[PDB]
Amino acid sequence: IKSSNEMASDLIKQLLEDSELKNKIFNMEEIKNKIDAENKGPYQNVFLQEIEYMNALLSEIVKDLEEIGQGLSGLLTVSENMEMIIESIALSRVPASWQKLAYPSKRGLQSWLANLFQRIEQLNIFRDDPYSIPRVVMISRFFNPQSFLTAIMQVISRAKAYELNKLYIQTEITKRSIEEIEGAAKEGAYVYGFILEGARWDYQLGQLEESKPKEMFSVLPVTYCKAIPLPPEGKEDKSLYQCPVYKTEDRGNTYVFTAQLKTRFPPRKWILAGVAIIMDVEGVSD
Amino acid sequence: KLAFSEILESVINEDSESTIPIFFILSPGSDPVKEVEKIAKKKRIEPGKNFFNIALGQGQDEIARRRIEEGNKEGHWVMLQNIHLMPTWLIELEKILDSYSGEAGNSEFRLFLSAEPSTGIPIGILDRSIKLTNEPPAGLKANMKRAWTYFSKEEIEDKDPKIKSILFALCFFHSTLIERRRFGPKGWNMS
Repeated sequence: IKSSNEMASDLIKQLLEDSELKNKIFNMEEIKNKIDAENKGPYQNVFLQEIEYMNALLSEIVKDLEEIGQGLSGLLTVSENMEMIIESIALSRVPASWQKLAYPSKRGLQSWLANLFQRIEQLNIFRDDPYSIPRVVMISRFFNPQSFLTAIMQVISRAKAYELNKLYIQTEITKRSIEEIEGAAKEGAYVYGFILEGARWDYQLGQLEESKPKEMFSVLPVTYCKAIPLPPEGKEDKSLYQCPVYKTEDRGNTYVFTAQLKTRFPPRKWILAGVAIIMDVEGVSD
Repeated sequence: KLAFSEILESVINEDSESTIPIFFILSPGSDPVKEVEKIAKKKRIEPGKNFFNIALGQGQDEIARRRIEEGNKEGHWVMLQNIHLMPTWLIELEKILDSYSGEAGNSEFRLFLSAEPSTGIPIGILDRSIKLTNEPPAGLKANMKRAWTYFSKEEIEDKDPKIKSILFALCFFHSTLIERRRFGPKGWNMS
């Protein structure tokens, strides 16, 4: 006597209506009015774009959930795409309609929802005091993390009188945890949520090293993503290895940007070992 | 323990009498025609005149139609290959085999047919048939061994010690690309 597909949805419906989703929906006008629009920096614009994408996702899941919840209990014509959402919810796959909105990350439905609330909770600490940016940003939990990396270069193009184009993003990996308080020191935004697969970052040495036999993913500590001008000529550095970051474990056309991290070994070693950073692994604490 | 030649020998002999055509689903780097010709020669004395290893190409579809028609009433088996190449003629072939199931028409006739695994093969032909995959052994060694085997002994022996050394390294390079595929993201990133 195992719970039917249409019961398994009603349960997830109740968990998502016991959680204040319709409240979690952002109100664009209220947040825009809190911003003066004279002192509005680049960061502010990127978040406002993120909460719009989120508010467009969060509306879509609440609508498709209250529509199937209405269609389950109450008398209503059962749409073809609604049965497809019920079926997918029984399997514990994320639905196709929901997946198309927001981030491309591959998680189980209960993990997806738990991650979605950490996305919301990164924006619920923006809403309160927008002008004051969080000291350590969580690049893991954006929609376009790429759009946030343009933003950090924008802030340095105001401070220093040279072209935004000529800046590339440099990634210094820090020995400090999220304990540290010195918030957004000149030239960079501190960052967390980078997860290195294929190798192991040593903390004490501060260098890329060989992966521990059983431990598959070594989570990187806080990353002081600097902006700095490009080199004059095409130069190759042995010390640094140019590891690409990807939004998901899949690593297929989810390339955000190339990072640079210290290696005593030859770089050729690491490109062959398939070394890359990743945002979402399902090895993210709490 | 049965390798492949002994499997095909067993499944041709024990079953596949007639009306049940013997299907060969093949992967790149596989030849069904050599194995069937060997097994064909042990059971019956075949000079490749009694039985025909007809290759399906545009225009030769009408010759295959005459060969399969001649085969039934005579009692000699017709090997077709690269079946997938004509999707139109397979809907025509299905209609011929349906006619010969009720007719039933010399015994000790067979239809060996070999296709590449593709969509747009008719259901009716695949259903009735005895299907048999001969997949080549996967592995760095088995894939490096196949890389040499490919190059004609006579060509490489003649070539000087320098060039055959750099060919050996290139065979391994070609092998280690195919063997990387196996690991999903951490491997290639693209098929």
